[PDB]
Amino acid sequence: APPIMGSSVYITVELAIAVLAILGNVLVCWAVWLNSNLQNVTNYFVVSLAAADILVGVLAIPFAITISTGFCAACHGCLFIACFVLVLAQSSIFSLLAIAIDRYIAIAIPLRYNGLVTGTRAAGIIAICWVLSFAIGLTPMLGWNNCGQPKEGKAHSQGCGEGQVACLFEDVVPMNYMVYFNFFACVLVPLLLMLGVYLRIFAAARRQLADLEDNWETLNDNLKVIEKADNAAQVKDALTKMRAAALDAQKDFRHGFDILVGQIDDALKLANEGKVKEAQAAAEQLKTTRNAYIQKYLERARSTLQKEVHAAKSAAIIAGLFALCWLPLHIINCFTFFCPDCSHAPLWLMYLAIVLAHTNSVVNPFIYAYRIREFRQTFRKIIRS
Ligand SMILES: CC(C)CCC[C@@H](C)[C@H]1CC[C@H]2[C@@H]3CC=C4C[C@@H](O)CC[C@]4(C)[C@H]3CC[C@]12C
Ligand SMILES: CC(C)CCC[C@@H](C)[C@H]1CC[C@H]2[C@@H]3CC=C4C[C@@H](O)CC[C@]4(C)[C@H]3CC[C@]12C
Ligand SMILES: CC(C)CCC[C@@H](C)[C@H]1CC[C@H]2[C@@H]3CC=C4C[C@@H](O)CC[C@]4(C)[C@H]3CC[C@]12C
Ligand SMILES: Nc1nc(-c2ccco2)nc2c1ccn2-c1ccncc1
Ligand SMILES: CCCCCCCC/C=C/CCCCCCCC(=O)O
Ligand SMILES: CCCCCCCC/C=C/CCCCCCCC(=O)O
Ligand SMILES: CCCCCCCC/C=C\CCCCCCCC(=O)O
Ligand code: NA
Repeated sequence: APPIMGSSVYITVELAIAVLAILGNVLVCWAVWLNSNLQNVTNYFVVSLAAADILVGVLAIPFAITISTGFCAACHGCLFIACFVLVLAQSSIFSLLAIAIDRYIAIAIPLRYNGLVTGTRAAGIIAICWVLSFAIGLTPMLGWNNCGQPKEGKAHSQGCGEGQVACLFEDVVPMNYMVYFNFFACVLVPLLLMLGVYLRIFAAARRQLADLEDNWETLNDNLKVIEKADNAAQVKDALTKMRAAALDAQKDFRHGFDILVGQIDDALKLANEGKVKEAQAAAEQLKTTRNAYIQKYLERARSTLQKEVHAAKSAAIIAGLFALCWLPLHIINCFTFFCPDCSHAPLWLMYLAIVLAHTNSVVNPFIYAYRIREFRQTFRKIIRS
């Protein structure tokens, strides 16, 4: 069949993806620029990720369309157009890992987060990560390439000049680089590290939510212990544990905890004097403080943790969708490399895996719109105005 037919389908789909990747990701950048509620460290990595996706539309897709022709090119110029997408994928990986780490610092050490993670430090990390992405993605230009063993028969058949090759990705980029270096070391290891970080985020949230409920149950159980106590010593023992728990949870809400600790201290002083009935009556006053302050604190803390779980799930879905979209091309590369007795994956499947990898540059704006109210409302305001 005339090659122009299948190539026309591939090219049209690539151009459609390029348009959507540019539109959605420009909208993400626009939202962060205009809305100060979206201007935080986490979202500077989101913008770095959107910038890599805009460049997939502006540059990697025009380069992929050019490469699909197998046009004659100077081998090192061919390597640049073949490898530029690896720089963007590597930058995306560093941005995804930075977002996971940022979310883990936020849940594990919230009191130290604002002092540790600043916009100035994030901007430096983004700059370093872009430099490292160029070094990793363009490692073939440094000499790990097939330019020293050109396919001269293919170059002659196409009328290529001296020092030129038919510019085809698998002719110039070594598969040992694609599998061991690019895939195993630079993609799979960071994705497994991201998986580890997300597991730790969810475990930390689960433990912190369980600790909020345990402290609330302990306060209520100890009030009953005091109510059913048969002497001042049993009231004292229960108030001693309550005072320690109140101080541990204190590490309008500050006023509430001041009242709580004070009321426990009043009851404890009475219990130390052998005044069981007066100590039990003083301990009953803790219910007023629990109802007016402590319950509100517990609800607000639980709500905050639930918002962090929801935000970490949104971030993990984007990392998982990056893995889903890119794994097929990497897995095909593993078959090409490790199974030389296997027929190469057919050209239609190679085009499909490339298109799927490109589609990853369209999806993040949709995940933000569906899962993040602040993005959704800002997108609505930009589109309306
Ligand atoms: C700021 C942005 C938009 C600049 C983009 C510049 C791009 C399009 C340029 C920079 C380097 C260029 C390549 C350098 C060398 C060669 C080898 C030649 O035999 C065929 C063209 C080819 C493969 C060029 C294609 C276009 C190219 C990739
Ligand atoms: C990431 C998730 C969705 C899993 C994706 C698995 C894909 C990439 C797998 C599943 C079955 C695989 C194919 C199974 C058999 C062959 C025949 C062999 O001669 C070339 C590779 C080829 C054609 C494989 C390419 C990769 C393949 C298509
Ligand atoms: C956690 C998961 C997603 C990590 C990725 C798993 C990858 C590395 C696995 C999944 C399936 C595997 C392939 C399954 C079958 C074959 C055919 C064999 O003749 C050579 C190895 C090869 C080609 C394997 C290479 C490694 C492979 C591609
Ligand atoms: N086998 C291939 N693998 C890859 C690739 C990128 C990341 C993981 O695998 N890209 C490929 C091919 C064959 C063609 N291309 C490609 C690369 C860049 N521009 C167009 C096509
Ligand atoms: C080859 C073309 C150029 C490739 C590199 C492009 C890099 C673009 C990066 C932009 C992301 C910026 C995100 C915001 C950083 C923090 C802002 C700040 O706090 O000052
Ligand atoms: C989540 C990642 C899952 C990855 C699954 C990868 C695909 C697994 C299937 C492997 C089947 C390989 C069959 C190769 C047959 C070649 C036969 C031959 O030509 O000699
Ligand atoms: C938004 C600006 C950047 C996008 C520009 C898009 C340009 C058009 C798309 C494809 C690149 C051109 C492909 C050239 C193939 C040359 C093939 C050959 O020489 O045989
Ligand atoms: Na990306």
